[PDB]
This record gives sequence, structure tokens and C-alpha cells, in this order.
Amino acid sequence: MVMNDANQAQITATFTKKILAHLDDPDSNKLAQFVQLFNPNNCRIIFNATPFAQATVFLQMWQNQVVQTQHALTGVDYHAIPGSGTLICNVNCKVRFDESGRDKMGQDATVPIQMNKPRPLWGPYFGISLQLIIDDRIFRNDFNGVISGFNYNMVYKPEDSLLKI
Amino acid sequence: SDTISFLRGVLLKRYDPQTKLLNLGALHSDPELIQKGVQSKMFPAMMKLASTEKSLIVESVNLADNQLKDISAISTLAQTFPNLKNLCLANNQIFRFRSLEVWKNKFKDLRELLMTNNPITTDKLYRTEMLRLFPKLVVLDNVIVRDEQKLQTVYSLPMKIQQFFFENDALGQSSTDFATNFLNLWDNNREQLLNLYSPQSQFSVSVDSTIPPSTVTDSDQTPAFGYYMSSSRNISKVSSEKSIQQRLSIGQESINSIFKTLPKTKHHLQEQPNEYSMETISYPQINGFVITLHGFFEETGKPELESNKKTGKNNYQKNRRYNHGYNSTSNNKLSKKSFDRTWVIVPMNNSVIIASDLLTVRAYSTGAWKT
Repeated sequence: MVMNDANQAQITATFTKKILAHLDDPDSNKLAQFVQLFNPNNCRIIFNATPFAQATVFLQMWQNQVVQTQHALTGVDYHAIPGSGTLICNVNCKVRFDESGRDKMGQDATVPIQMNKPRPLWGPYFGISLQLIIDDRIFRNDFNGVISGFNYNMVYKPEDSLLKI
Repeated sequence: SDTISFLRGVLLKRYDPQTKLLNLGALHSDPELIQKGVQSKMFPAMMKLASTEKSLIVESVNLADNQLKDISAISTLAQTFPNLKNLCLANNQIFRFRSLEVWKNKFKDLRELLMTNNPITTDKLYRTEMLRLFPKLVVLDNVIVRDEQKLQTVYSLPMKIQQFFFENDALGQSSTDFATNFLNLWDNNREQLLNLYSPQSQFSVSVDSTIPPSTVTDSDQTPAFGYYMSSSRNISKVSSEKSIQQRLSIGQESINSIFKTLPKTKHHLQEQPNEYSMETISYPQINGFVITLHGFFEETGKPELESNKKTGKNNYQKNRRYNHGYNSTSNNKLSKKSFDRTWVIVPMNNSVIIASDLLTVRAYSTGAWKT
């Protein structure tokens, strides 16, 4: 039963644009929500070719020692494996980091020995190629423990960026 | 030549090898220059020669005691030493900022600076300008103004990119054996690979049309995806759903229908092989594995069937559409292109068969795992 209908394809496009939004929020209290999508029992992240055993610990990483990010989708395609009940999607996107000089919490590097928050200054574009494994219940409008695979990797980088990869 | 050779000679004397420092102060005091007899124009000269010497590496520069009042004279510094890291222009009489604004966000690697006895030091705003001009500065006027590492904890993630990854040696090495078998047959003979494809197997082609930034080394600024845009299955690019139902190919006959549309390739894999970062990861519920590969290939040949001649422009006389006379992305030439390929294979007692095949083609660019 190779299911292939345009109605299912639309859901994939918006879902991929939805997961990126959570990764882009510099908020901290809301972060507990993004955990629910990840599978608590068994899950296998990969971020720039280093394994993460737990999904929860990888999210405290994204908020503590990683600067603000701002992704930008360019290509998505998927394939539903018959019998499996799961589908695999190929995602490509760009990445910008805030090179102003402070992290998410808002602490600068200058040591204190003594208008609102400045707008962040963004840097050059990067390159991402993301593969992820999802089950088919996402078509049924439920988002609890639906993410089973997440391979976030980067393919190229510019030399002008202050980030060292 | 001999005439320019003296200017090369003076740089050798005024560069100290072991300390890796180039002391440039008091240029006119060079004794070897006096036998010639000696303006305000030689400053850009050296800088050009320093880049082309190719034998001395500089990362620190002393330029104090040169009698300057404006910085336009040395503005070519940023064009020769982007990774300079220790500038001393102290003992000078500069008093305004319009001539120093030329280094906005430049000299990022620079992290030490001595500007003692300059009139600028007395200002209260003195702190602010640098703080944006040199984001990675740490020490200024021999006083710490930034907390070193605290800095290098923002501007660098806490690990290093790995070019290969796999759970076990047996699984990882076997995938490379599959990849070598798969790719070498890919270039030579399209016919044989059908036996690895199931009637349930599905294949699709995805094309990314973004232009890589010019700062990327060996970036391709004139991509040409002409043959792939009639078969590209991109969800966010094309909104004609009807077409997407036709882009997908299922079955033995459908897969080989596409296989002749794509041009002949030839990868420099097991030869040039630092380039082809690949990760493989298990697929528990179906007892399979996923192989994700990133690399590049060379379009050495053209497709046998155009797919736009037997049915395309069936009406004679009038040509096709946007006059491929350089128009469009720009054509349909034959040239190097990068690619990201992911695999889904279910092992069997007899032989493995491919479940799904995704191919993503983009403009050629260098890898990030380089060194």
C-alpha cells in the first residue's frame, strides 16, 4: 500500500516548519513543551556527528551554551515506508547565529567591577542537511512522542563567521 | 627583479622569526636604504609583498613610532593580514574616529592591542568603540576588558565536527562496503542495480537552488540544474500538488525510468576520499539501517534520453521556452555538483534490498569537516 496523496504532503511541510520554531525561541520556561514531542522511552539524536543518549539533556544544551539561532527552510521531501507505519523526511535549511557577543540569558563578556535590550546583530549564513524519523500519527493531529530520529548535521561553512567549527 | 629586491630585503631584516613578530617602526632609519639616498606613499607597497613572500608567517605587527596622524595610509592592513593578532600603534597623534572606522568588524582574530600615550585614551567613550570594532579583543592598554574564555565559550560550540560516525565497527564498515559497491556500479552500469530494488521501493529527486555565500572557499556561483528541474520533487519549492503525485516513482520500471534521465556521474571516492562525510544509524522497529552520505560528483556524461524531445516541443519550428541561451538558473551545462544522499536498507538472508532512496542535489561547495 504505497499511500501518496497531496493532503498528507501538506501536513509534512507545516510540521517541519513547526519544529524549527521551537529550536529558534530564546525563551526558557517554554522549553519544557518542546520535550513532549521527543520520544521519552527510546530516541536517537545526532548533532554535528556527536551522539546524545537523552533528548532532554540535548535541549538544556541548546539554551545554555549555544547562542541565538534563526533557521530558514529551503527544501523538504519525505517518503512513507509501507508496513513500518513511520516516515522519513529530508530537510535542508540555513542557519544564522547572533554574533553580537552575548548568549541567550543576556550576559555579556565584560566583567562588572562597578532604552530596552539591544537588537541582535546576525552573522553569515551556514548550511544544514537534516534527516529525521517520524511516525504517521502526526497526520492524526497528535504530537506526543512522535519524534524518533533526528540527524542534525552541517555540510558547509563560511570563513567570515566568528563561530569556530 | 633587482630593483624591487631591496624592498624585499628590508622586510627580512625587520622581521624576527622566532618571536613571529614584524617590527615596522622607524622605516626611514634602515641603514641599507640610505645608500640609495632615502615620501608618504610606500606604506601600501610592503603589504603587497608580505602576502606574496609565501615563506614568512606573521601574526604580530609593531607599527608604533612611525609619525602618523591619520589611518588611511595603512588601510590596506585588513586586506593582507585578516588573522593578525597583536597590533601596537602607540605613540601617535590621532584624534578623530572617521579614519579608524574603516576596520568595522575586521581584525576579528586580533586580541591584543597597545595604544599607550595616544590622545584618544583620555576620552570617556574610549571603552565603547573598541567593544564593537574588535569583538574578540580581550586585552587593551595592558588591562583586561573582557573575561577571556567567557568569550571563547560563546563564539565556539563545545565539541569538534566529526566526519564519520557509527555505533559499531561491524555495522559502520559494512556500510562503506555497501557504498563502494553501490556507487561504483552507479557510474558504470545502471541496469544491474534493479535487483537491489523492491516493487515497494520508492525513489525521488530533490534539488536545492540556493546560491552559496561568496565567502565559502571554492564556491560555485553559476550552478546549472537544467536536467533535474523536470524531475525534482521539492515540497516547499513547487506548490502544484498534482505534479508531486507524478514525481514520485514506485516499482522496478519507474525507478529505471528516472535512472536514465539523470546524467552520467563519476566520483573520486576511494581516491580523493577526505570528502564524503557519512553517518549510519540503526532502524530498530524494521531491523534496518539508515546511511546518510554527503559529498560531490562529476557529471562526465549527458543523459541518453532528454525526455523533452520525444514529447517536449512536439510542435516544430518554434523552440522550447525561456531560450536556454544562458537564461534561467543559467542553462544545462555539465559540471561538478554536491549531493546529500540518505538510504534505508532492510537486511535479508539472501541479499539486502533498498527500501527508500532520497537524493538531494545542491550547488557545489566545500565541506565543513575540512582542516
